[PDB]
Amino acid sequence: KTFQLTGTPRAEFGKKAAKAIRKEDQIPAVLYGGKGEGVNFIVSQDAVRNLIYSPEIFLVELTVEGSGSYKAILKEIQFHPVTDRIIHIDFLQVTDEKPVVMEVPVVLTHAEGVKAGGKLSLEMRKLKVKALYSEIPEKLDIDVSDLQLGKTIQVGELHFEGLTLMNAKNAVVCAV
Amino acid sequence: MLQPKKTKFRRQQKGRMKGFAQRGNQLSFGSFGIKSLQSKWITGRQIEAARIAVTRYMQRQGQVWVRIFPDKPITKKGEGVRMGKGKGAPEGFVAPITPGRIIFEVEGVPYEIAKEALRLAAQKLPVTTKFVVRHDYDIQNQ
Amino acid sequence: LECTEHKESGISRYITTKNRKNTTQRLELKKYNPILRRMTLHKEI
Amino acid sequence: AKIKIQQVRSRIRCPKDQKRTLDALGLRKLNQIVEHEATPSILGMVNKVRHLVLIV
Amino acid sequence: GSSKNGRESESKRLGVKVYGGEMAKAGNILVRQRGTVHHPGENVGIGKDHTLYALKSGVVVFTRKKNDRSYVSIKTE
Amino acid sequence: VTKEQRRQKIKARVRGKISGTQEKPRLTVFRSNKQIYAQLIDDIAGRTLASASSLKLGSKKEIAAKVGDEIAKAATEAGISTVVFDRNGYLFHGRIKELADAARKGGLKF
RNA sequence: GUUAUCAUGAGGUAGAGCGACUGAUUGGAUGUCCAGAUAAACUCCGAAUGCAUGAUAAUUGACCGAUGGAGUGAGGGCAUGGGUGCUAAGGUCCAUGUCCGAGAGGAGAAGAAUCCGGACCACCGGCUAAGGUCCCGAAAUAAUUGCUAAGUUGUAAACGAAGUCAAGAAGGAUUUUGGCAUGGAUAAUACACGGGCAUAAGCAAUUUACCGAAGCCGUGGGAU
RNA sequence: GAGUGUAAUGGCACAAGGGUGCUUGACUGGGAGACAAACAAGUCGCACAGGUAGGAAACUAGAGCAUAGUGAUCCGGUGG
RNA sequence: AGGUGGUUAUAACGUUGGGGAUCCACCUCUUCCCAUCCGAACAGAGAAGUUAAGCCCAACGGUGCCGAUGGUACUGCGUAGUGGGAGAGUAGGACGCCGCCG
Ligand SMILES: [K+]
Ligand SMILES: [K+]
Ligand SMILES: [Mg+2]
Ligand SMILES: [Mg+2]
Ligand SMILES: [Mg+2]
Ligand SMILES: [Mg+2]
Ligand SMILES: [Mg+2]
Ligand SMILES: [Mg+2]
Ligand SMILES: [Mg+2]
Ligand SMILES: [Mg+2]
Ligand SMILES: [Mg+2]
Ligand SMILES: [Mg+2]
Ligand SMILES: [Mg+2]
Ligand SMILES: [Mg+2]
Ligand SMILES: [Mg+2]
Ligand SMILES: [Mg+2]
Ligand code: NA
Ligand code: NA
Ligand code: NA
Ligand code: NA
Repeated sequence: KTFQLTGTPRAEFGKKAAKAIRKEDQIPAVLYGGKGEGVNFIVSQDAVRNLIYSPEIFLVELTVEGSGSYKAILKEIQFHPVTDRIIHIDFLQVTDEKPVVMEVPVVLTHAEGVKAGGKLSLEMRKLKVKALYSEIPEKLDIDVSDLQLGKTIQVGELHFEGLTLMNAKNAVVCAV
Repeated sequence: MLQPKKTKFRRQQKGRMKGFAQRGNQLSFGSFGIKSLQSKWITGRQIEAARIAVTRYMQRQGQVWVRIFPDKPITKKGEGVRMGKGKGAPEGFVAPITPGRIIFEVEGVPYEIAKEALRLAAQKLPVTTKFVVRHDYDIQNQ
Repeated sequence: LECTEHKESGISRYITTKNRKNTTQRLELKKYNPILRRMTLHKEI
Repeated sequence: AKIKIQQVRSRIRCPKDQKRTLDALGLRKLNQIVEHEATPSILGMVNKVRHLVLIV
Repeated sequence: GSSKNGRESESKRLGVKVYGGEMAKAGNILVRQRGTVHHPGENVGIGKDHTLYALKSGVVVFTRKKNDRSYVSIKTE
Repeated sequence: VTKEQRRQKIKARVRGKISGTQEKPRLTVFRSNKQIYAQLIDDIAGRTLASASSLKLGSKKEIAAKVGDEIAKAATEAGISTVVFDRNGYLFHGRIKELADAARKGGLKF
């Protein structure tokens, strides 16, 4: 649920500065949210390798050197069109003042009855949730022990915790 | 064959493919795909041959997406016809693509089967390609 | 069916067109007579 | 407050705009040196033909 | 083997003739346009073909207003 | 469609040609259900030069004459003539005509 | 007149976008909605350059009027933006530059327009450009650090095997991005690094000195 | 997202789109100044004098939302 | 609680409440000026009645509108360098700001 990240200060900006940064296998990155301007800094490909390339989600505990320490979540990753390599990241600062929308994995935790035959199908892999950062689950369990025939559990027909299902209600989260 | 149901114009000027693809370079539907490393016109016959090949693999369990549609009309003059006197006889439609554009998306199969199924499809295509896995994928749950 | 018209009454003349199958009566419009320096009726000829 | 400019590359096969800029600087021959006041108007002329001149 | 095309008409040399900032004499043509791509403002008149022309001598001013509508006017003294 | 969208439509049609300068100031009238008002306006300046009304002053058409005359005296002192009369989305009739007629009959070329 | 700088102005191209229009379009839940996506004759947007005007600066003077005399009105190559053609042609048709035409000298073995460079005349003087410094052939068998084993080199692809070097990743095996090599590689009078030949005299990098033109300078002599 | 007689494009809400009342400015004498431009040709537009139409007035009107609907000279006809 | 301007909606639209001293309005009737099949509109004649609605005030980020920084696309010159730098999206902003008269 938590990740440790640190980064060096970034001063120069533009086409020349960014291209030289990635020549050292670094990534330009910014952090912004709520009060105060943004922070420009540099992280490394090794440092963020397990933050992004992973089926898990974490609340990044970010320590930008020379500026301070904050808490953040992943907001936007910029990938190269051909190499598929990371070229830019922006982290949204999270606080305990107002909720924030994020998408958590949903897990279809046995299957209902004999089941219609190897179906047990997870359709909606992620669900948008807005809440305080310290109320967001690491996972969204579901128990499935009803209507082994043709059935579907919708997004609206579920209540987990002090969450808020903004994930496009009246949709389908599982079927068969 | 994949072609528009109708068009506003019958002929079209041959354009110019310039840079890397900025749209459709990321997987949205499946977990595995193939992406182009060259710029080229892709014909409907090429696409049908590749799609049949990838669908033949994976038996009957999985879904395949074609993420390009040929909407560009092309012509050809023919033998014994000199230069000039207007445009030639119609010859179907092609889809122009640039490096980075994803062609075939696959989901519903384990990692090894998907890798092999899209290798057979990429061998019917005029461009060299590259296998891509979505970065949120889990190797320990398939 | 749109022909030239010449409205009359030195003498004062105005040249214009009209549809001879739509306007079948002779044109009669008040125009400015330069010779008299006042408006008079000009009829088609 | 002055500045000396030398021509080091030929003007053959250069665009007419670059050929005319060298004339506005007074340069008509290779290795010839000219002296000017370093004002923003003169500096924009050198910057336009920077691949052809040297500051000495 | 033939083309059913090959036709074209002469271009009309339309567009802005006196730009914002320049000086105009009365009668000078300012814009040739189809329709009112530009609109007549103060001291500017419009002809039959929507030609914009100067009624008085002065300085040409362009000005955008509500709904990005452009007006052309002459600033006298 | 609501007694005002049409009036604003007619207002802007009249204002397409009628304005006010230091000379020939604009004469503007507003008609309420019970009262009637007038104002002399300098559009280039944006400020009102003179005014009259019947709030503190016969049928309604018989009272528009006094408003149409009291606006003349106010402009007579300030040195105004040859004003331009705008309808303000009002048909030229009834009370509004009497106000215009009184202004013309006095010292203004309304 | 030109070029630069500053000020002022109008754009609808490149790009982008498509619940902003028109046309086209993928998958889902089900006309409603969630994602995905396209265009010379689509546009809610929108540069870089270019263009117009004024002022200042520089500029061998390059611009204009009047009037005497012409030639030309078969163009061509290259780079960039395009149409056409087959994203063929030493093809064809436009636009912007440039050179050949009407241009010699130097490098490229030998090439109209590729790279360097605009020849007033003379010289048994000097400095350089592009490109070079083992011999034919002027100048380093120069210095230092790696790579290649194929004579690759010193002047082609889909697809194989990974031959080898460097830096990583997951956890002896797998793999990723780089560098150089290897197979794929192919006709007819006898063949090619120009040749000799070289394991560096090949490739990559840094450094110094030197060679190198009708370029520049020096000396003498003319012309407009 | 309609319409604007007629292709396409640009324009149009104070509508240039749709109605009615009255009218003939689809005027006589005109062309400061510009656009465009091999020439021949083409395009937009005055100032004011005379006399009108609509309007309470201010004001507008030298044909039409704009851009196609065309043909030199020579030689003849008609009215002054 | 009105009239009339300037500012290209950050100004608009909307939602939920409050308002009748005087004003604005709805309101009552068509003999007259004038009008359409109809006093619905337009016009005239009044104050018998109401705040219900328009209108104005408060609060609201709901629909529209504005919108960074960074990164990217593209591009002038030039043969990797040297200058310019979007669109989309994201943080956010915003329930106007100013004049004159009564
Ligand atoms: K060679
Ligand atoms: K030397
Ligand atoms: Mg044209
Ligand atoms: Mg484009
Ligand atoms: Mg596109
Ligand atoms: Mg000829
Ligand atoms: Mg010719
Ligand atoms: Mg040729
Ligand atoms: Mg071509
Ligand atoms: Mg030829
Ligand atoms: Mg030449
Ligand atoms: Mg030697
Ligand atoms: Mg032979
Ligand atoms: Mg010489
Ligand atoms: Mg003239
Ligand atoms: Mg920016
Ligand atoms: Na043509
Ligand atoms: Na679309
Ligand atoms: Na560049
Ligand atoms: Na932007």
